Amino acid sequence: ENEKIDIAIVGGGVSGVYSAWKLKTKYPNKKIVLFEGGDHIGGRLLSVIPPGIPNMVAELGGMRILENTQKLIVKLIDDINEKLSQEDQIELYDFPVDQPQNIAYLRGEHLRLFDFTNDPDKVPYKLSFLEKGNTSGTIIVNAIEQLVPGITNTDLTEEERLKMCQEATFEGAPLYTLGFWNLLYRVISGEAYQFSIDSGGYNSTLVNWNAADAIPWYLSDFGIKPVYKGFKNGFQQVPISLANFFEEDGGEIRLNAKLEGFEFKNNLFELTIDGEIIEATQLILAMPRRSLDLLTNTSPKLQEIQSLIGSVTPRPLFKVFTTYSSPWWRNAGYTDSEGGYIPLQSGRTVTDLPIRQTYYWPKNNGQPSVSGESMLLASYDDGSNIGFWDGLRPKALNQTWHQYKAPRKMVEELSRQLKQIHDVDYTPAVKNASFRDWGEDPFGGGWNSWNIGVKSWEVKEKIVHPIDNCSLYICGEAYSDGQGWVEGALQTADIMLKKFIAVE
Amino acid sequence: ENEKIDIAIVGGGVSGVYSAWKLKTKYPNKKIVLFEGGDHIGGRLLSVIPPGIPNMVAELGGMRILENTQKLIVKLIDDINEKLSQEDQIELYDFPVDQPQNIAYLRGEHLRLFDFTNDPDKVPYKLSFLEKGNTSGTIIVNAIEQLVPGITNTDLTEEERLKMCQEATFEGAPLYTLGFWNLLYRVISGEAYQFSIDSGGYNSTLVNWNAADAIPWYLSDFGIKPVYKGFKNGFQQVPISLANFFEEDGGEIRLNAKLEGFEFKNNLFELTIDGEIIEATQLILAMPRRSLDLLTNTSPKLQEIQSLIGSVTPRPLFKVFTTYSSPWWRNAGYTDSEGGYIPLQSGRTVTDLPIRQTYYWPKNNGQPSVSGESMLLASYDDGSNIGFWDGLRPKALNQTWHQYKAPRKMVEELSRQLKQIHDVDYTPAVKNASFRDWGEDPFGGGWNSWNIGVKSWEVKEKIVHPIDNCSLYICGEAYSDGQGWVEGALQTADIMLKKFIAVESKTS
Amino acid sequence: FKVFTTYSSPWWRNAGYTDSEGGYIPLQSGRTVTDLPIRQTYYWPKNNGQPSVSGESMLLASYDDGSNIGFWDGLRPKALNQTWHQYKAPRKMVEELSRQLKQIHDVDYTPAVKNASFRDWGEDPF
Ligand SMILES: Cc1cc2nc3c(=O)[nH]c(=O)nc-3n(C[C@H](O)[C@H](O)[C@H](O)COP(=O)(O)OP(=O)(O)OC[C@H]3O[C@@H](n4cnc5c(N)ncnc54)[C@H](O)[C@@H]3O)c2cc1C
Ligand SMILES: Cc1cc2nc3c(=O)[nH]c(=O)nc-3n(C[C@H](O)[C@H](O)[C@H](O)COP(=O)(O)OP(=O)(O)OC[C@H]3O[C@@H](n4cnc5c(N)ncnc54)[C@H](O)[C@@H]3O)c2cc1C
Repeated sequence: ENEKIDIAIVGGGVSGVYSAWKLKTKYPNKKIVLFEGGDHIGGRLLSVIPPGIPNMVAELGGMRILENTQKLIVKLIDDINEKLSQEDQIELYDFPVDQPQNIAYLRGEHLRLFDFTNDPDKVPYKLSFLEKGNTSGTIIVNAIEQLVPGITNTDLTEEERLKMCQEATFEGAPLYTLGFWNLLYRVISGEAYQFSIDSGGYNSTLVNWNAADAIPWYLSDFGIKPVYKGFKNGFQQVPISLANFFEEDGGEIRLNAKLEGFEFKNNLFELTIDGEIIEATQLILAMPRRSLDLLTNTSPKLQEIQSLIGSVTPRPLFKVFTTYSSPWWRNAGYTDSEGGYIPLQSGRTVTDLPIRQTYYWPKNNGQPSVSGESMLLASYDDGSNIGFWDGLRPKALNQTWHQYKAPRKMVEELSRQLKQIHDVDYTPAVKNASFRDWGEDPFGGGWNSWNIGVKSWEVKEKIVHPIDNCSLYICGEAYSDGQGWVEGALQTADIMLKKFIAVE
Repeated sequence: ENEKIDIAIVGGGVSGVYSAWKLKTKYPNKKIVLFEGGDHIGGRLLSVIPPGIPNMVAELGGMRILENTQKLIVKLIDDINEKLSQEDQIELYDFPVDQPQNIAYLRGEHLRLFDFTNDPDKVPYKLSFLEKGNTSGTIIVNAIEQLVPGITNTDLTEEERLKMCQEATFEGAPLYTLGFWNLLYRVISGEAYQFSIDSGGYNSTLVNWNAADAIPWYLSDFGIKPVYKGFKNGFQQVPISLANFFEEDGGEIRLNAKLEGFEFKNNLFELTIDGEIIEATQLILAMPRRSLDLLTNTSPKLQEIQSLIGSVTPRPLFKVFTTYSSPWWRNAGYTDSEGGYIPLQSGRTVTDLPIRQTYYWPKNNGQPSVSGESMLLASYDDGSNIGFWDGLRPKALNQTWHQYKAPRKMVEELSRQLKQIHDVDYTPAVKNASFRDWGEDPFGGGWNSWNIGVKSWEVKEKIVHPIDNCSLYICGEAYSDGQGWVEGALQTADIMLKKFIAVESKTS
Repeated sequence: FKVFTTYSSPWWRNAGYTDSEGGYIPLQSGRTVTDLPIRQTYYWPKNNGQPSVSGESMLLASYDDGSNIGFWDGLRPKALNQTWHQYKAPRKMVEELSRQLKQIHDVDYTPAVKNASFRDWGEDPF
């Protein structure tokens, strides 16, 4: 006879373990089990210590927060830290991106980021009278101000801008019916759009997704002077700590426990897990769209809510890290007008090559690596660039570097491109390499974007509890206002928990 | 009791109707039914007459053949024409692409195609010492010669090149394990690659697909001086005529008959179509990968051959046509050094804008439209460009223009870009517009490409009859040597038919 | 100093150019020069004087004199009456020749060197 539990939570990412923790506190007498199909808690948070670099943490998934905007993740870090020992405290460090000396290897030209404003004739993009001599940030924020006048006023919050975008029209059409790429193309040159792709480092951010959602999202990060923090001991400590709390409080976690499908019979969820049936009175799916899509053929209730599930598009992201006996990139700085050497050593170098983005990985205190065993985020790339790298394939953390080891041919092509980007013919050998392709099942993407014609403000409220008189719940980054962020996952966990507590 | 037939053929594209025609001739006493889920025969061949232009045919799908290379489609046109009346004959016309006066609007600069070889300083790409002053064709063919020495020798056929690629290695690795984009990146600059994307008109052709398959495929079209023919009365006449022949010969066609799934029980195929079960002793799926993927959840036999089905990737293609009261583009030609005017009027203009490719649509005799109601293939685009157009959405032929009508906002953005491309502030209003997005189910793509690490020469022979002692057959463009072509669909139909005739009993 | 290298194909022929009428002019006979230590590279003729246009082919990779010889030297660790193998070139010398040949011909990839031989005529007793 079948195992019977009160609350089944499927998905061991941050929203799943956060939800488990909250629900066990709210309902201490309920039998709550969280099921993860993979071999570890964390989902798209994957923190690994590089071999030979005990004071670094490579972030194959999520790596930083906007501490000034993202109140939920900042508050959760405090909620975790008030329970952890002094030894275990989560500590943040300042996370650099655009230092002026960093390289932009664009259309075969070696630029420094300061060339974008200081030497427009050198920038090999035919930018217009208004665009010329500006960063991608400046060009896109100004484009957004032309499209939604008043939106870039710095006195407004993300929430006030999201509201303005919900009521805004463009040539008589509601913003939620229009595409971000379509609208940007009305106000910037094709060359400004390509410059913004290339030098901004991302293909997926400027795609034709929902303009009403894209505009406030863009303004709060990639626009107005984004300020970031990283995690001394890895972002993944957040979900690992919440899992630990849930288990201390009498919750149960099952790893290697894939939900294969579920039926709703006799006012119960019948979950098929490892060819066994488990009965639960409530089911919470803490998982993105692709994870819901994979369950749909064996889960009749998901077949009833296709238009809700289909309201976002998964956006693959790819990261690969490489390590070296020395930070050889530091030799690709320059000599200033007073004869002082300016080292290349922190933040991001960009390129239109498939590498797209290279980070000089900081020490766990935020300081640059100036000597000894050092690390690149060799490539952080999206869009059509992922196919290039894919074709070359043949307290405590809970995953090792070795479990994500990169294949040799992929590493050799990375080494070739890093050399062309930095304009050197010799670099010390790669010692270690790891990678993650977040386009892979069950994730479908690193982030998920609202589709054109969707009203996010309706879908996000509906999909947390999508069928009336049915104890089915959904949470995570995918159907949030904070897409591409842990903040988004916590936002929808909070909306879902509020509904769950009102109903059950 | 369930309806019982001998041969079920599912898919009313070229390979399906060709297979139906051949099999009914071979087995006149068998009950052969062809099922098409859509409302018409043709699949990715969709020919429509524009309103106001009775002497034109817009090709929303396939539009031309390489008459010198593609012996199967040339022979099929003869096989069709030897049965058609003089009135109905299929007639071909010469189909232009690169005229030297045509525009390349690249990185904000207005070029003519002759600038690529005549004025390299004007071409806004930082091409290397060896690349500079050349077309994309020249750069990529030379890259391919560096990668597989001897392959571009003009004495070789596509078949001899495919063989060389099967035995070739690159740095000790078999070619079939390597990616086309990865290898091109070893021999051309990033700027030459982007120049080849932009000016060559296509994103999907230069993706990281199987190098062993991509190289000979590239050489036979986009490389060595590609020469093309169009169809006076539409490519779609080919599958329509074969359907007609099949029915005259006693074959049956059911339209609006979507196969929902099939089971194999008691040595029969049980086909679920419109909530009815039909029994068939042989089942032929004349349909691409995505169509097989959509059947897989309700078809246990397809679940057994996932690695075969998964051996290609669908490649979306998008086309939208616009019409005007006059061919306004002809005013965007130039005055030669002797004061003669050179009109812009035939072949293709290219851009890095989302339009990507614009064709000055020929009359049904191949001649340019020089006055009166005229047509563009306004945009023929692929890769990330399709998302841009998609987000703006809110003898006889057998489909109308109006069934594919384009929405206003899509048309207004096309008009904006056409104006920027041609460097004009005014054009006469669009009268009519039609489009097709071939990324949509059940097609998944306009073409399908062999994946890296696949041995095409094994999969193409295996997948036509993928389970031993099981009368399941597959044909079409998707698992062919001629991907992106009617030729490929006929190639695998012929491989499939040969296997079918060797294996199967001729009885009822 | 002379050093010869062989390849499965005459890859240099791909470093010609397209003339003003669209005809390809192959790089395939005589000498390419440089101020790099290679100094002189010959596209080695067949025994009838005709260029090698396909199959196993050979460069006089470097024919160099003066201070250039020290650069190559520091990388060291009918019938005819001597064999190629008796003058075999060491790997590190060959890898540096390959690097320079690539920079000279403006290519990032060439098929691997199959065989290499050299002679330094500054040596005793000459
Ligand atoms: C490359 C990358 C960079 C990012 N950068 C940042 C950043 O810097 N800062 C930031 O804040 N955010 C970032 N993010 C986003 C952040 O990582 C995510 O938004 C968040 O981690 C997702 O949490 P979630 O609760 O939605 O679920 P997920 O993390 O998606 O977890 C869902 C879980 O459900 C499981 N599952 C699915 N189906 C089943 C099933 N049938 N049975 C059992 N288990 C199942 C999966 O195995 C998975 O573990 C990044 C993401 C990626 C990929
Ligand atoms: C934009 C575009 C441009 C092209 N250009 C050219 C060119 O110039 N020249 C050229 O030679 N080729 C060209 N091609 C390719 C050519 O059109 C195709 O390769 C060829 O027509 C495909 O034939 P097929 O037999 O594989 O089937 P398809 O045409 O793919 O037809 C398959 C059929 O199966 C049906 N089907 C699928 N699932 C089911 C089901 N469950 N039940 C019932 N029916 C089902 C579909 O409705 C469809 O009609 C082009 C393609 C496109 C899209």
